[PDB]
Amino acid sequence: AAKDVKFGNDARVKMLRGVNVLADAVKVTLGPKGRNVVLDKSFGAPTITKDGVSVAREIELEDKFENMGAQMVKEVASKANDAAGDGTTTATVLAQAIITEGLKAVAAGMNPMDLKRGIDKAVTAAVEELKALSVPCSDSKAIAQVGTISANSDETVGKLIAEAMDKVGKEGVITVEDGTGLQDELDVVEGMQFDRGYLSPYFINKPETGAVELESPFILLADKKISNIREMLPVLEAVAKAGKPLLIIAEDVEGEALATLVVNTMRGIVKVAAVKAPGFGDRRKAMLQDIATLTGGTVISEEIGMELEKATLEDLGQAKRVVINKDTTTIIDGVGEEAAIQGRVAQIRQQIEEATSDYDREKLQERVAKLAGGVAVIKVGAATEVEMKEKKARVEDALHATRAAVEEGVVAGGGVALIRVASKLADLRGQNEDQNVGIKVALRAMEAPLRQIVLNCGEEPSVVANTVKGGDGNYGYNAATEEYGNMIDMGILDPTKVTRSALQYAASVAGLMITTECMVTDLPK
Amino acid sequence: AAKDVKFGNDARVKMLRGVNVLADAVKVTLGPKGRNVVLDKSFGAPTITKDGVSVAREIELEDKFENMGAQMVKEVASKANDAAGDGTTTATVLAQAIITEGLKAVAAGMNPMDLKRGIDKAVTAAVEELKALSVPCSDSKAIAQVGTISANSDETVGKLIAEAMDKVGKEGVITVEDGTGLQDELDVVEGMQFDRGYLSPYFINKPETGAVELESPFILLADKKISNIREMLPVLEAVAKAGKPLLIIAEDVEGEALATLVVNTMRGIVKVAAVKAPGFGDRRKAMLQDIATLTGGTVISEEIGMELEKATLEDLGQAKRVVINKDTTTIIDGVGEEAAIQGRVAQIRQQIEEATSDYDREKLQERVAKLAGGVAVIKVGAATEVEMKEKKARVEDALHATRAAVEEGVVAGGGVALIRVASKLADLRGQNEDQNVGIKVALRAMEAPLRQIVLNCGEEPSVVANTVKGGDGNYGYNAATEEYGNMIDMGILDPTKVTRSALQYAASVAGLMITTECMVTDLPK
Amino acid sequence: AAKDVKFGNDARVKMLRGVNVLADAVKVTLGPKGRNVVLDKSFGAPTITKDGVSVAREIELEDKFENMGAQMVKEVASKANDAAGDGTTTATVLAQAIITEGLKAVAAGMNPMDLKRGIDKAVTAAVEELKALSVPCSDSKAIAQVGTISANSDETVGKLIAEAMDKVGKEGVITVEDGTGLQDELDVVEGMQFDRGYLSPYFINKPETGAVELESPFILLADKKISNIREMLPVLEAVAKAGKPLLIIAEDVEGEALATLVVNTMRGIVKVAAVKAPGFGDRRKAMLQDIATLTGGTVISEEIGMELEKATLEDLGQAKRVVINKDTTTIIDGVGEEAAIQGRVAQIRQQIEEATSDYDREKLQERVAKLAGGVAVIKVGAATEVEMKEKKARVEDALHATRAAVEEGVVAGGGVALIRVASKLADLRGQNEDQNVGIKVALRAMEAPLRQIVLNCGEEPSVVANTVKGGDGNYGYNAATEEYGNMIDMGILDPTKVTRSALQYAASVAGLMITTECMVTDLPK
Ligand SMILES: Nc1ncnc2c1ncn2[C@@H]1O[C@H](COP(=O)(O)OP(=O)(O)O)[C@@H](O)[C@H]1O
Ligand SMILES: Nc1ncnc2c1ncn2[C@@H]1O[C@H](COP(=O)(O)OP(=O)(O)O)[C@@H](O)[C@H]1O
Ligand SMILES: Nc1ncnc2c1ncn2[C@@H]1O[C@H](COP(=O)(O)OP(=O)(O)O)[C@@H](O)[C@H]1O
Ligand SMILES: [K+]
Ligand SMILES: [K+]
Ligand SMILES: [K+]
Ligand SMILES: [Mg+2]
Ligand SMILES: [Mg+2]
Ligand SMILES: [Mg+2]
Repeated sequence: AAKDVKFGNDARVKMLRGVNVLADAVKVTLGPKGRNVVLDKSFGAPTITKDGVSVAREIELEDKFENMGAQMVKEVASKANDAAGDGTTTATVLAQAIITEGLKAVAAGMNPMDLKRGIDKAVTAAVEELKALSVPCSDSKAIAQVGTISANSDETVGKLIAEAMDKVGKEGVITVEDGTGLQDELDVVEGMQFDRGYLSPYFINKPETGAVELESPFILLADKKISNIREMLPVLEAVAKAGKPLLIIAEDVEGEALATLVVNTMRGIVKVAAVKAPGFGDRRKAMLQDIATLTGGTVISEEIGMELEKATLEDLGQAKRVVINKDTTTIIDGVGEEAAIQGRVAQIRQQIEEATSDYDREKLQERVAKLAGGVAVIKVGAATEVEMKEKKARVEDALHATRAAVEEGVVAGGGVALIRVASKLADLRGQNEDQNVGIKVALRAMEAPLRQIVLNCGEEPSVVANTVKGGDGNYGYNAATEEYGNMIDMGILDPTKVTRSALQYAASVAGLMITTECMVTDLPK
Repeated sequence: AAKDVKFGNDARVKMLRGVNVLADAVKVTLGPKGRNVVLDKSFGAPTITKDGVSVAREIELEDKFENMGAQMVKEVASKANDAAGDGTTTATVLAQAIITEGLKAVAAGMNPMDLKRGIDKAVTAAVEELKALSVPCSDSKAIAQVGTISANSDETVGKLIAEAMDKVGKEGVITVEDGTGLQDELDVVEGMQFDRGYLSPYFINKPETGAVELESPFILLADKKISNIREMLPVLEAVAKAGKPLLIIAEDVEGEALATLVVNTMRGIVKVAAVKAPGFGDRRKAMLQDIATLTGGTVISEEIGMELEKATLEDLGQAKRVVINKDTTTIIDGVGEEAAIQGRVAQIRQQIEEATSDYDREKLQERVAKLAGGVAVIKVGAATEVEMKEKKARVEDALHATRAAVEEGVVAGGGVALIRVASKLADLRGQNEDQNVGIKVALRAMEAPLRQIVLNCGEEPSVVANTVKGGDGNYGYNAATEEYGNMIDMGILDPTKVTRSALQYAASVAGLMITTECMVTDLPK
Repeated sequence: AAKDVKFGNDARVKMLRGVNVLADAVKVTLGPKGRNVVLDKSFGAPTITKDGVSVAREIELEDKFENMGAQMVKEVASKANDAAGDGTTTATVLAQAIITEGLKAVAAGMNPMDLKRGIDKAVTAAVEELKALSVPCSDSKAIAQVGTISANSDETVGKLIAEAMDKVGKEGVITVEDGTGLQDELDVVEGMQFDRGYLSPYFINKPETGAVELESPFILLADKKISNIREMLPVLEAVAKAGKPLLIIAEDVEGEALATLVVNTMRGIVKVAAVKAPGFGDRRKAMLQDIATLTGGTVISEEIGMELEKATLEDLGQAKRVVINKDTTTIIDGVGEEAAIQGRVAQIRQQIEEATSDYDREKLQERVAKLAGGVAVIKVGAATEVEMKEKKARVEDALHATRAAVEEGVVAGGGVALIRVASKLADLRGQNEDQNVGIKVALRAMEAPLRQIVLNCGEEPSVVANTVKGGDGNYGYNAATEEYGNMIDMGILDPTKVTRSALQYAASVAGLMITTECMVTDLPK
């Protein structure tokens, strides 16, 4: 259709309008005392919320240019959260401020690339300063403590995290599940976690966690591309009985087979999940055979001349639970017999011993760790169902943030480590006087998280940031209690990965936003 | 229906509005440091691009005549890229400059024909100057260097290309495929490349490459016109089993059979591709018999009285891989047995010895080249899949640019070769005061590529081109590094074919652009 | 429904508006250097053309009456082209000019019949002078020269055409077909050409030629009216096998059978062509029997009482090729055996010897000439198929123009012959001052073809016509090469039939609407 074409600043003004609408509706919730937003529903009582994510998801703009600006900020804030694990509203504040400063520098008629260079060098130096302020969180004590902070001072969650850390390793596979009574059960079973997510988005059945969860599902151990549903009618019909789900793990499942499987899923005939087989080429068949060994199934490949029409449930591997994430399929307690798994582990271990290549050594180490270390199974015990589910979700959140704490340490939260970075980087100067202003674009806009936190708390952002500036290291301000101090002591920590990803993605979107010289959109007809 | 009939410069101005919208949205991305253009998507995250082609694709104008000008200029820029292999945004800039100058010359009330003559003679002399400055790139070292430069300083791609042309000749068939692990495998198999593409656009299944690729496909060696589906149904039914594709290599497939095949394709019943038999008349059946020999098939001709109703899989030829381009079907590793290949090669070599006509002699040489020279197969190996695919794409791009470099040599890139040409053609005069203007219309577009490149780089284009002029030969200005020097020294090269085709098609669109005295289009109701 | 009734000059102004729009869009392309017309397309790059016919075709006007004027002026231009063989733009210019001044004179109030009389007498004297100026092209030398000139300096085409007239006679049936290699093959086979075209437009399978072409077709030799499909189903079922088309050469086919056959054609079940039997009454039966003997078929007539239900392929006649034009069906190499053809020729020859009526004997000579002279087959040989097709098209064009030259001689081309005629007819006086103005209206438009040719060539029409007038006989001006001289020397020839038909049809349409005093159209709701 006919396109509405814009160039440079006419794009930038409306994109920044989208930026500012999104961030203004979002940031009113930043911090422990965020303000209320009443997001309408088509019927009945609406929802009053104090979270930036919730308001952000309900922000849409009828104008396409403002919509593009809002979306490009929203997706990059999501990127910051994803590489971060937290700080979506913090990342939104960072993004809006840095983007606004960069664009307003641009609209003066001044070089976009020099602003991008200055902001980039500022954010690199800020990452360096945050890393210097980063105190590592690697031992089990700091793991549990950060698990409490991320779980809102919930100590039992930190204990479960550390116990899984000790059982399957901190890099090991950890899953938290439903319990039976009031007892929290953590145990290690023969499992795996290979980086292969759902092939089609319609296979997800649990919106609460956003992962594919199946109870006693058969897994399709097919080492070939799936091209005809006719290969699946016997298998699908066999799975249809007894009310048990099916997992598809294969080289690839083509379009019509995916469509038929998805149709069978919403229509309630057969519940089936499809993910790609881990690895590719030579490694894919080996890892699929490892999956078969851990799950007690048979790999179906055209190399052995095995056809999917002549595929029964025995060839399909079986597990107690299989968890499929966005890009990860975790098979928990595969019914593959223990001695079979251990014999496969030993065989690939002699493969390690015969591995004369460093890449072969590393891939075989990964394979043995995944096949033998198993998965950490956490069961949530509670009196009723709701508290069980909510504490499971809290365990998930604390695990996610503690993983970032392990990866990169923690810094004093509440934006005060960012105030440290602003205080420490007052000396940064760029290759151009245009680059210099780009540096202070990232610097002042990085004390903005604390400032919006305190503003939402109803207190004064400026005196808080200034008093933190008077302090040093991890000295800061407790916004919930409206009291200053070092928030290592008063338990306000943001993992260094969180803030680093937030600032880096704010810089990335700002730099992409600076050098935007043309715009195209559809006509609003 | 009712038509919008216009004339002359009233057409030309809407033409030029289309030209200028296209070029303004496109050229902001020209050069190594192109600026960001954010292309709207109807949903979610928009697309931020720094490539002129991507922006040109999303340029549409609601008015009929502006979209008319934009479409013909976009098409001619595509022409320049196709006869060029690169410089799509460069060709767009050149076309915009020459088109605008010629149209503004016409609207003054002065003859289109003499502008055509002057522009044509200027562009001929400019091609002459570019050829004179062109340094041949035909030895292996310059081939590798140019493939490296076009592959963005990637030597291994150029080395694979050089090995492929060492194995099958530089005129031989070079193909790149997926590998198993991380190794680059180069080998030669029994295959051919005949200039016959897909019969219908809906047979393409890989939008990334825009070619029809099938794994172990059966080919329909029918030396007859295809008119009734009743001849085709048994073949399609036989192909339906085992999930293998089908290729149709015949004289012609009529509308209804092709439509039925296309229906089968999107319905997913049978994946079938149809291509025309190479050659025509007497040579077509001989080349089809060669295809059968290399694919181990049987030619089905009405001359021998063979019908497609009685056509089984045995009569169909088989190859490991068959690649169908836009106008080229390349058979790779046809199962036609090697001794059969050598026997057919010996027979056609005897025909070479018995060839008494130069046309028949050259047809026999091209047939022996296709049959026995084989195809060069380059496998791209990588640790993962995404980098595997991007390395394959970079190999394709370096192949495309290196082929042009071999064909016509290379010139100092960055737009400085055209600056050389413009400086050397300051002496050119036309046969008229008007024809002098036509020359200056063509000549002044020469610095425009460099100038847009440097402007997009955020730097000044003017004394850049001026210092290029002060320099000699290949001296110029490095745009990405913001430095001066020599392209042959600092490695910014553009094939002579690229720039020659860009300039020639800019001239051609200018000539058609100038001399148009009437319009027809539908009413905008 | 309600009608919009209009009278006289208010009709003539809408006439002339359509006339002038059509011709102004058409004539910008007249001559060897016609200007471009970018016919804006619905999608993609628009169509750029330098032909008056092409611009004429897409000239449609939203108002009923302006489109009306465009419609009959386009009609008359096509009429002059068809009765001419060339000069669609010349006819358009002449029609527009004579219509314009005739309609203006009528709107001035001067008599319609006297304007018509003066214009008619001017144009008949113009035809007289053009005939006097026409130099005949009857010799094989002039035939070859005219074929070369009309084929744009191609002597090989002229030689092939001359050989065709030398082998089958210039009144014989000449058809050009596809070649096998590079050899131009001329041969004679057994066929007739009878002035009977396809019954329905939907049977045409070659839009490029606008004639129904069938390869080895069965022909239905039914000497009866076809009203019920129930007689036609068995014939269609028999023809459907082996993928061969059917020709219906019958007395009459009513609506139901024809519609069923047409539906069968677009549905792609059976390709069917229907042609009326040549002649009427008694002669139709004899000519159908001649066709049967030519194709080895059997006449199916109700007089013998044989029906189409029991009509098999044996009763159907067979020919190697049957060409069905708009009002002509040419059967080429009918499989009717040569001795049968010669026996029928001898029988019709003795009928000639027994003929006692001049009309009867003339029909007898027509029958013997068509049956025994056969059809001439010319094969176009070329290295590639596309150049083969364009050479075949140029052969057809040179054939038509040479036939026109043989029919009415040749005149000095470039539009100088009408200049000669206008110079010679300056003395022509009418029966009235109105008829003198009627004479002057046709006289002045004579130089308009040359003037438009030279204008589009970018040169000076006035000085060209002046130097033509200063010269004598065939002295003129080369518009493409920008040179004066004798047109016979520079090989610029137009058939006298072309210009005569153009001017005569221009006068016809002008005088027709000159005498128009009422007009009705439908309301534009
Ligand atoms: N009591 C507190 N004092 C100071 N800062 C706090 C306090 N509680 C939370 N914060 C800070 O506020 C931020 C939380 O903001 P929030 O509204 O949760 O946005 P998001 O959901 O995107 O993280 C964290 O980065 C944290 O450092
Ligand atoms: N470092 C550099 N210095 C000077 N010129 C460069 C440099 N890098 C690329 N170029 C020039 O920029 C052009 C690339 O422009 P590009 O954006 O790719 O347009 P297109 O896609 O139409 O080729 C090339 O012709 C090359 O000569
Ligand atoms: N070199 C030339 N010099 C003068 N007249 C020419 C030359 N070439 C072609 N012509 C004239 O131009 C006319 C061609 O017009 P054309 O565009 O074919 O109109 P149409 O399609 O209606 O015949 C011919 O009648 C011929 O007399
Ligand atoms: K909050
Ligand atoms: K670029
Ligand atoms: K023309
Ligand atoms: Mg948070
Ligand atoms: Mg390029
Ligand atoms: Mg003509």
